Amino acid sequence: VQKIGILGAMREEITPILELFGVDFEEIPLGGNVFHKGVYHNKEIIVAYSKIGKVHSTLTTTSMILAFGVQKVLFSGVAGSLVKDLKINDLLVATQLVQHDVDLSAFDHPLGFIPESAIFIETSGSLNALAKKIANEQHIALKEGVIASGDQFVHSKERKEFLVSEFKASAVEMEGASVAFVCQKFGVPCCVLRSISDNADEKAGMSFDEFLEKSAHTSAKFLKSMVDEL
Amino acid sequence: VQKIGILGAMREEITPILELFGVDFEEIPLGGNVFHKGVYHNKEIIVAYSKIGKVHSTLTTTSMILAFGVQKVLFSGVAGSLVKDLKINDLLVATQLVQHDVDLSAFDHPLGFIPESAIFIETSGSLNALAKKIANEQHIALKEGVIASGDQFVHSKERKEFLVSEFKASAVEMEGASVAFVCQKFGVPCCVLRSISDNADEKAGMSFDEFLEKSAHTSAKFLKSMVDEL
Ligand SMILES: Nc1ncnc2c(CN3C[C@H](CSc4cnccn4)[C@@H](O)C3)c[nH]c12
Ligand SMILES: Nc1ncnc2c(CN3C[C@H](CSc4cnccn4)[C@@H](O)C3)c[nH]c12
Repeated sequence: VQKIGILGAMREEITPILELFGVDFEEIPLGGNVFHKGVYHNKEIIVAYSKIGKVHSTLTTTSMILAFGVQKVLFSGVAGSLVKDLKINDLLVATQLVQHDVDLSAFDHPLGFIPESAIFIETSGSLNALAKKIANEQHIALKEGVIASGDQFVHSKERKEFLVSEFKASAVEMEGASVAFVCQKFGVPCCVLRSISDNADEKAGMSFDEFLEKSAHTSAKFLKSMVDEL
Repeated sequence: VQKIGILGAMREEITPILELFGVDFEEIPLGGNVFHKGVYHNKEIIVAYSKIGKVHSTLTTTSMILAFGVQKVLFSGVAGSLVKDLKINDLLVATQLVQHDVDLSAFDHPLGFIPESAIFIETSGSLNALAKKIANEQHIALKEGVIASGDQFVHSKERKEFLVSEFKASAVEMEGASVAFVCQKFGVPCCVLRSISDNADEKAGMSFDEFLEKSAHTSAKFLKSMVDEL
């Protein structure tokens, strides 16, 4: 009855999700994505990785809604930390997201702003509150804050400082804003969950390669614990 | 029978299109866009502006295909020139497009490249050849070349030089690559047509404000002349 879309960006972000749910899936190709459709605890779960970045994630989210009729979207994967209290493996949910690389300042628009839109995109308060409930019950830390998304891998102190000063972001990645954006356009509740893989600095490539697997698994496991209470 | 999607980014890019076709339209809202559906010369034409930038244009193109079933997409609007021979009001069609702001160089990927994708996206050779045919019949100039798209308005000599050296782009805008990308994923022929509004330099804001209306109309008129031969 209930249909839940579950997204990662990279194949590595959904491999643990498919394993952890542990049910059979049917593969359905559409728009260059493969959607894994299964039944888990009397819900239909549609799992896919978008591929990296904003165009890829916008397309896949739109397909999930328009073609598969999902009623909620939960995103799971990894992110770069922009704040000292978010360390490798730590979890956060995005309260709001921003497209940090949007620049129409030539027309005196604030950075991140596009006409007929807004700088910040909201996610589901209800899903975020569920996440918080669960993390307290499991005795694990969970931050809530702003996630910045853009089409560059961030690995420089200069760009971190910009994201912190301009948007007060807590983490950076490349898909969350686009997924939340599409969901809000269609009135679909959305939760964006990330586990820290790196510190978005000059060492980020190294850290990301080291921690992608573990951080993705941490996010996946948490996402499943959310689905278990929906 | 035949269904043709017609896109602009800004309302100003489609105002002349609706006027020039000169038929009645029904308005259908979906995903935060308004789609104008009409019949012209025994074709169904679905006209919309996406709103600015890559997420907006990806969403709208995806909706056109998945929700409205369009069989071809023609994009019309304005662009910044990166080459001396493309002057204000001149027309070009994109032979290929690139997302110029994509940077995964931290993992030794070439600029513009995303794993499981490609730097350059192709458009319909057939539609481009039609455009060329028509422009010769009308005795108007039409260039064919690479268009670079990203989520920044380009207005600096440094960024122009980069687009020319890195991608050999002839023009810059903020939507074309995303529209062509979605179309290719779904096997839908796509043509991206632009009229020059500015030179993508420090004076670009000024020039754009001056020439948006005329350049949009020039593009719209040409697009209609294409539809008249489909
Ligand atoms: N510092 C950071 N900046 C921007 N994004 C991130 C992320 C999250 N994901 C990982 C991946 C990096 S690109 C990639 C990965 N592997 C191969 C090629 N490209 C992209 O999907 C966004 C983690 N840390 C980040
Ligand atoms: N130099 C350039 N760089 C990048 N893009 C362009 C374009 C084409 N369009 C116009 C518009 C500019 S932003 C906008 C316009 N008006 C108000 C707010 N933002 C965006 O839709 C892309 C023309 N010249 C360009």
